[PDB]
Amino acid sequence: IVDQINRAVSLFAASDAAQARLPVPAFPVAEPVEDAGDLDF
Amino acid sequence: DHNDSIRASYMTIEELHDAGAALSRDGADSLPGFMEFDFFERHRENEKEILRVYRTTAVDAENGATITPAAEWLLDNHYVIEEAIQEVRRDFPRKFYRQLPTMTVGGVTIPRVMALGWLYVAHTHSTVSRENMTALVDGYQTSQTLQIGELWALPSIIRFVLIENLRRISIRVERSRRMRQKANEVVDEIIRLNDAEASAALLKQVDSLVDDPTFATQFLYRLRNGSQTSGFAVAWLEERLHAAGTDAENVMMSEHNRLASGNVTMGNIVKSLREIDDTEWSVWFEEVSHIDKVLREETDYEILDFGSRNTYRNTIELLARRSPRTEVEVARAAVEMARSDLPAGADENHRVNVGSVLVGQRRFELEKALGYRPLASQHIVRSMRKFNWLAIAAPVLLITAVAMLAVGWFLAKAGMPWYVVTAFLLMFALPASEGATGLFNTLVTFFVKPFRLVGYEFKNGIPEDARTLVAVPCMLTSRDSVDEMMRNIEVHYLANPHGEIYFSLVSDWRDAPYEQSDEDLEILDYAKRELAALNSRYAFDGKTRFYLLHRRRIYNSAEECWMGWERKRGKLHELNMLLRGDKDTTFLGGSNIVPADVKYVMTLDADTRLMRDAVTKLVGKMHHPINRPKIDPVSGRVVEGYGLLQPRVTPSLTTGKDASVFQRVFSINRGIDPYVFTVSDVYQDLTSEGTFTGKGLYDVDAFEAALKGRIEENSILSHDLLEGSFARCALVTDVELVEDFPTRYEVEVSRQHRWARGDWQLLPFIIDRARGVTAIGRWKMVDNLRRSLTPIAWFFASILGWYFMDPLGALIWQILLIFSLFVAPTLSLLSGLVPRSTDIVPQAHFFTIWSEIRATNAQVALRIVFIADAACMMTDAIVRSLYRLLVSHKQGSIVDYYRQMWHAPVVAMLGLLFAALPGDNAFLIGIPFTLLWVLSPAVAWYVSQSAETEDRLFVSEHVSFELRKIARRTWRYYEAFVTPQENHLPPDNFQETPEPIVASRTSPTNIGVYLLSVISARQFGWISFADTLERIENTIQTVEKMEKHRGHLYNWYHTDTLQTLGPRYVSAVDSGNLAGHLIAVSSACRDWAEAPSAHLQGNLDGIGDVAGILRETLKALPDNRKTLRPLHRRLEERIIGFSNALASVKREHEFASIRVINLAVLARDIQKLATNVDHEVKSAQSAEVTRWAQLLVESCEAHISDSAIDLTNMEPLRQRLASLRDRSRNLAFSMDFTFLYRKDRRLLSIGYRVESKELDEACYDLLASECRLTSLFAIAKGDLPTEHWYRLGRQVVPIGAQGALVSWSGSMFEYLMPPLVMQERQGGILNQTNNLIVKEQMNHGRRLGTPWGISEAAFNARDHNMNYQYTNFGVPTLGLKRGLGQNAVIAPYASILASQYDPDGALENLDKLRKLGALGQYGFHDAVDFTPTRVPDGKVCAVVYNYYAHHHGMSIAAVANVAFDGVLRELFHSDPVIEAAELLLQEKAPREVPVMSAGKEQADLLRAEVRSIADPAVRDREVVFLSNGHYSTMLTSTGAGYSKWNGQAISRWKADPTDDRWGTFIFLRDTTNGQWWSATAEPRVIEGEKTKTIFTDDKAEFHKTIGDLQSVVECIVATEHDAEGRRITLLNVGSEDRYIEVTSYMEPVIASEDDDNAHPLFSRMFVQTEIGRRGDVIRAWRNRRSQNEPGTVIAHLAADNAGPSRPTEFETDRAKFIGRGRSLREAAAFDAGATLSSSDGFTLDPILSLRRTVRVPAGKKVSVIFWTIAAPSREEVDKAIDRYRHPDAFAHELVHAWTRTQVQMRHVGVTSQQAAAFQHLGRYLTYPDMHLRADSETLKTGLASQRALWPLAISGDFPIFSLRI
Ligand SMILES: O=c1ccn([C@@H]2O[C@H](COP(=O)(O)OP(=O)(O)O[C@H]3O[C@H](CO)[C@@H](O)[C@H](O)[C@H]3O)[C@@H](O)[C@H]2O)c(=O)[nH]1
Ligand SMILES: O=c1ccn([C@@H]2O[C@H](COP(=O)(O)OP(=O)(O)O[C@H]3O[C@H](CO)[C@@H](O)[C@H](O)[C@H]3O)[C@@H](O)[C@H]2O)c(=O)[nH]1
Repeated sequence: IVDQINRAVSLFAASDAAQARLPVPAFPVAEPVEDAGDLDF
Repeated sequence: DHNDSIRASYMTIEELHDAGAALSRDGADSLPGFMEFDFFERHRENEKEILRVYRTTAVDAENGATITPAAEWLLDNHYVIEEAIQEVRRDFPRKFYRQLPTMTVGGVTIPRVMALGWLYVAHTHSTVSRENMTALVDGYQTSQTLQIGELWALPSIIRFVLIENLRRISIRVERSRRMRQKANEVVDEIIRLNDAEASAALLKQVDSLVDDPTFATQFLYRLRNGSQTSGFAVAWLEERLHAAGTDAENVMMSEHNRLASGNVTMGNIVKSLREIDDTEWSVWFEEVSHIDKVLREETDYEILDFGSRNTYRNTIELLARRSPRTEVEVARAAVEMARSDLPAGADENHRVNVGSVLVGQRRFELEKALGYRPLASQHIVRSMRKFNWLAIAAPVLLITAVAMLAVGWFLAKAGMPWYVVTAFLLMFALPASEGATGLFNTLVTFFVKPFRLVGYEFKNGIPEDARTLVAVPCMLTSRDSVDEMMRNIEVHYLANPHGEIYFSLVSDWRDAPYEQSDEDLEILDYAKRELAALNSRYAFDGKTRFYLLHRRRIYNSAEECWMGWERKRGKLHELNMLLRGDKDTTFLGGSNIVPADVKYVMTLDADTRLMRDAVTKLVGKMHHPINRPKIDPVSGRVVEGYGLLQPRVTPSLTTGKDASVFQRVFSINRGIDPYVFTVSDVYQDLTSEGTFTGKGLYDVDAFEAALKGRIEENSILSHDLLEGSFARCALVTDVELVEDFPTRYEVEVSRQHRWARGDWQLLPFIIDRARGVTAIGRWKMVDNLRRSLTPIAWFFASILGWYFMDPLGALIWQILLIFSLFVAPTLSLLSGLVPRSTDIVPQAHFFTIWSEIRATNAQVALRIVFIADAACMMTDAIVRSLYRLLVSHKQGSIVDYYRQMWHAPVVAMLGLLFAALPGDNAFLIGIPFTLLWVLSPAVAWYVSQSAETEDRLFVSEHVSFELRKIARRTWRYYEAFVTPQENHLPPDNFQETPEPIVASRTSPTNIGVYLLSVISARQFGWISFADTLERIENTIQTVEKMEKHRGHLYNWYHTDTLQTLGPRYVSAVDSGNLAGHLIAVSSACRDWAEAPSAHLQGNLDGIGDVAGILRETLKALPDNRKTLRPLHRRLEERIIGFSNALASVKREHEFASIRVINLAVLARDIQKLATNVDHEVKSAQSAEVTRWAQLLVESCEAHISDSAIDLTNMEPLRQRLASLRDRSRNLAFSMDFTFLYRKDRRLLSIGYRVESKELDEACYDLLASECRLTSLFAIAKGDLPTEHWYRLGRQVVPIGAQGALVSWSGSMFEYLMPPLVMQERQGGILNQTNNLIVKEQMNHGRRLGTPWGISEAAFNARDHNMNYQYTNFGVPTLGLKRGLGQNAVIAPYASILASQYDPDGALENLDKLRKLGALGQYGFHDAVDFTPTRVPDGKVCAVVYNYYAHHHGMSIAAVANVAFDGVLRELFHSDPVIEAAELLLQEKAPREVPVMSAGKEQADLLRAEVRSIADPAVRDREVVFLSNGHYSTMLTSTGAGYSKWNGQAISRWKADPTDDRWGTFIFLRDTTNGQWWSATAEPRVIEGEKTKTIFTDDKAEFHKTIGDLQSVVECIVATEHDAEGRRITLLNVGSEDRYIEVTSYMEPVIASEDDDNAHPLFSRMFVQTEIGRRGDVIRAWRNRRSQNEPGTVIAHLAADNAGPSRPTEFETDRAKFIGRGRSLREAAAFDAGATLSSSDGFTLDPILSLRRTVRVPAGKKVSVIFWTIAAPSREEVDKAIDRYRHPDAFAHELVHAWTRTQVQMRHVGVTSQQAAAFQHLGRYLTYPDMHLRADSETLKTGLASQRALWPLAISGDFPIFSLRI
């Protein structure tokens, strides 16, 4: 106890690195939608 | 159960007997272990292995590793093994190991004893025991008996075998541990790489280390039971173990043994070593050896003293060895020979006297009747004994003749007609003779065995038909020192109380020309009354043990006035006639009573102190028939026997307060050496006669006859030696009689003159063959004559040498004779350098040669500068001694010495002038000697002055003043915590910060230290006499009205109720300490009660100390008011005027009352001014000044009251003091330690238990503890024997250039508590060790940087019901206890206590402590802690706020001893029992003991674990828990987590391994740029963002730099409020103003987790949140549904700081926060608009949000403290919010949080590393990340869930931590 947990943590450590600096690609806003015909409501 | 040990099953009991019996006739065969080896080589290998794997164990086990249970036995008990490896190889030279026979077991030559001992450990459980081994010895001796010496060395060989087995086990366990760690490394490497080809390579590489059983135990378990497992390593390992017929179950059972067996064997070895060490062997040897069976019948050998029994055994062994005969038949023949010699004895009607043929005068007859071959050395000794005194003088004369021949041949080139050379050589060769005698003494000591006498062993005291009178010959010209004389008599009686012994004092007052002054009788009357009082104190069985005799001063001739018949010789003769009955003696009526028989008289002396049980040993030796004089009928000479005994006398170290450097010059060997028993005497080992100096016991009949029949008249001080000429004086050289050495040089000159006066009237006794004198006696007088004439001969030889020629070459001459003196003492040191012809290899025994080299140089210098004075004194002495009875005639200054001597300078100048005229070349050598000689009185006065001692120190006055004022400040504890509330006892503990409470527990040590502190304070002049007596009354009444167990105390007691807290456990040490303190207090009470006249004035010094205290405290007044400081300089002028007035008063020696009245007026005026300035300045510090002035004016009032005593009606006071003295002494002596004595291992039990009436298990075995003080009482009371003192402790450890006493947990109080009470001496080992301890403590403090003071204290750590705890501390260098360097706790009181040896350094350390906040209202605090693990923020050290009673008492005692030159050590020693037991002290420092063997100190201290994550984005996630006892929260490395309060949670959180986006979040948005990101690193994470995360205890830190900006987040949990806080701090770098906005996000969910996770919409709907007036706190709480929900109102606030007053921005609608189609990773709230329209109410998706725009300036920092609160109801959230709405408020709660986290940490046995490991376990226990779960194949056919309910496990909300034992 208190030695197995440390040993397991080091053995279970170490490609997902370039995905951190990309941040978020803002957001998308559309120009509404065309209200075509042929619809009851 | 095998390993590499020596195991031979187990024989239990009654099988050992017949086993050894079979071994006797049929042995050898085979042994469990055993092989051919060399004993010395094997022992060296064992020692090397122990050092190797002890250094290995030291360098390991501290870096962090598992330790087997068989390893810590070698670690913690290394002193036992390092002492056990000794003795062996020290008791076995190359001769003792060869003379014993051998059994040749197995073909190899094997001695019998260790062959037998081999099976003792083999056939048993490796545990030694007396009964089993005695049974084995008896069984072996059933057929063939053992021999003397063979039976002796059983423990040694047993220890050798035991340490060999220990080495085997140690190396085996080291190898097993190394294999285990290697297997762990290999399996970790295998599991790290998923490939399979490399696994085969690794297996084929490690195949060389698989056959060992201790490699697959961890390996196979790790493969089978792990996380990832394998399928290829097992396929190889199982096949390999199945091959070679080994399988796997055998391996899996192998580790079940060989480890528990190892632990059991190691523990058994340790216990066996302890049992061998502590248990005795003399009684075992007596009860086991078959030789003693023969000699325990028909003879008194069973009671003949242990040493004489040893001599008998040694003689028997020597006779049996050389002579071809067995020892049993030799003993039988000796017994028959003794029987055939007739009884011839009064008391010897029964038994048989056996010594007459063994050590008697029939040794030669037995050796010739048995066929013994004497040794060549024995032949030489016998021949030279037959050659009488001629053989004594032959080497001396031969060496002198060689010396004169050599000097004559060397000085054969001088000229002159050769008429002076012969006389010159004859008068010169005195120092050559002295050197020859010294060389002869050295040779005989090195070769000739010292002679020891034989005597009885009076275990029951002196029996009937043996009565001894101890008579001290002195005078009663003592108006006051008659009390000293009776005290000396009482001490002498207390030395040897048991037996039929009586004590008498004989007197003859001064020397007056008349007969009687007709007044001395009344002067005697007081004496005859005083002794009568002593009789009332000692009258047992109607027996009077005290007598007085007085002479009548009959006129004889002249000069000496009227001495009766003669001097003290005549007095002793008159006593001799009186004892046998003489009615007409020249004595006085009334005081002429003799106690009947008393056939034996002891003389002793005035200043000599009688050693414990000394004369009792002398009485037996005298009474033994061998040592009984027979009175030769032809002449009163006594051919054989001894009528005079003289024990050796060695000077004491010091003489109390009189200890000058002159003492440490003319006497080096000072004290008693327990190691040595017999000192080789040339005159006794070769001639069997000694010189009687007048201090010894003697008979009456033979002594009286031989003294009366030969002496006519003319006897002087030398007659004592003449007595040896008429008897046979034997030097015992076995019993010590200490004697003080005078310090003044004048006293030494007077004593030398007196000794030399008597040595020159014996010339008729030498030159005349008539009268009667021993043949060697003439040689004794010749030796005395030459020893007296040496200085005159030296002076004459030197002056004539530079008078005749002295051209050049005689210069070399003045170099040679001065070398001769150098020969005289240094040859003695030759006995200390020869290692007995390098028989063995010594250990680190040091050299210390410089000390005695410097001592010899100083002695030679003093001798050469006093040559002229000694020559003048001897010349005048011999002239007087011849002019009388040969011509028929019959303190101060340097000016005093000059006028007294007036001889050496004038004579030296005359000689120099007379010699320098002829030749005119003899001045170049004469001038230095003459100038050195004329200055002799100057160096004489310089050396006669007393130097600095253990009591008197050069402390100047400023240091003393500072110590006195510190003590006065400290005494506030006793002043304010002793009350007449039925307590009268100081509380043990006092808190002052954490709501201070007064403790209600008191210990006897506390009572004693309080009592002695009261005595010291009264001596200081701080309180009135009446107050002191009242306090003594209260303390004594409380003590007597207290529960006791056979006088003892139950340690802890209540104060208000005076009951026992817990079990009534008696403490042995505390009772002894209290008894010693009570003894000292009673002695002091008697001291001021015998004359209560001058003690009533007062010291008149304490008021000056408190005035100085006021002066110092006034400098701390912050006088910076609007009206300047007028009152300040008013007050200072008043105080300096008061100081001047008191200085003038104390300058006056008449002590005018009007002066002290005016002083009181000034004091009260100063108090009024202080009150005036205080009530105007509302400060918390001026109250201290005002109360100090008030206490000052009570002190002045008390001094006035003590100055107003009537001094007339003092009898009630005197009788009260007498009654208190008697009651205190009776209470102290009512102690009973006898029932606490363990008569199995000696020593003392730790305590007694009132439950089952059982003793404690442990004992005290160290001479470096306070128990020593108790031991003194244990000997003072007389309830313990003397060997108990010598059978414990006395261990030395190397450090520096010397060795120090080893102490368990080596703090300073172990070395300071004893000397605080009784008196030590400079020459003792105790004072030297204390000085060392101080020096090394300062060195350790310097190395650690922090000031020293490591002692008993309270480490800065709390617990429930705050008490700061209490434990022991020490230094690892001198502690013998692992775990001392990890604390580094500094206690200021240790510096005060260690002030008796270095006041300046102690004061400097105290000032260094004063530079920090180590001072409080009640003087100094408890201690200060420097341990990083117990220090908050960036502070360097933390001061523990405790006050202790015993610490303050120790400080007061130490300062009183320093200021008053150890007054306590004197008053404690003012009891006769203390002087009786003091000779057990004194001892002798050794400098030759077998010393043992041993920036790292800075790193040795415990350091807290700082878990820091470099980049919490690409590494594995890290989590941390925070708790408040009722409120818990989760913080992840990315900033996620939750918040739980009493089961139910607050913030929603789900365990998503891939998302991890739940919790309270902080967002930072730029205004101009429009960019936004997060304070943590998860949702946004813009480019750059150099971030880091710190998870330490209590607080959590998230730091992030984005370039030009640094943002830090501090997450904390509140104390006693159930709140959480987040400090966001933004600091700029560039010089540009920037706009930023903060946002807080958290979703409130008040539910028990499952309820929200089941149907979230209910939890969303049942939330009512709103914003109140002055909007910055948003509150929320569930709407009331039923009558059973709590409600748990929560709230969130921003608490803006470092900014203007601006409105907040809130939004409680997540629909308008997210954007209906987005996530937290991209929210619509950070767009260009829709900025928190502030909608509140019953929102379907309630959240808590707070926005504030903050303008961070250029260069500085801005912080905002977000807070969240949860409370059971709404009526109490207001006080929590207002508690945090106050500015700052981040401190105060922070330190409280740290303290409570420490409380929680220490409430369980958890370490910081253990806490980190537990959090790492929790990260897997909570998150469904399973990196340590079961195997994939194992988990693929199990986990049916419903089956877990059979074990009564809920398995609903349970991570289920499994563990397999
Ligand atoms: O303070 C002291 C103590 C002792 N002596 C001795 O007194 C003697 C000097 O006296 P001196 O001038 O010789 O005359 P007396 O007094 O006749 O001589 C005696 O002086 C002492 C008797 O009182 C003893 O020492 C001796 O019996 C003897 O010398 C010397 O022996 C000194 O040691 C002093 O002078 N001063
Ligand atoms: O200032 C002086 C003068 C003399 N003496 C002593 O007095 C004696 C001198 O007398 P002296 O005529 O030289 O006779 P001595 O042959 O020395 O014999 C003396 O011895 C006794 C012991 O002091 C003296 O008292 C007697 O006068 C005398 O018999 C010597 O002992 C000197 O030590 C002093 O101590 N101090």
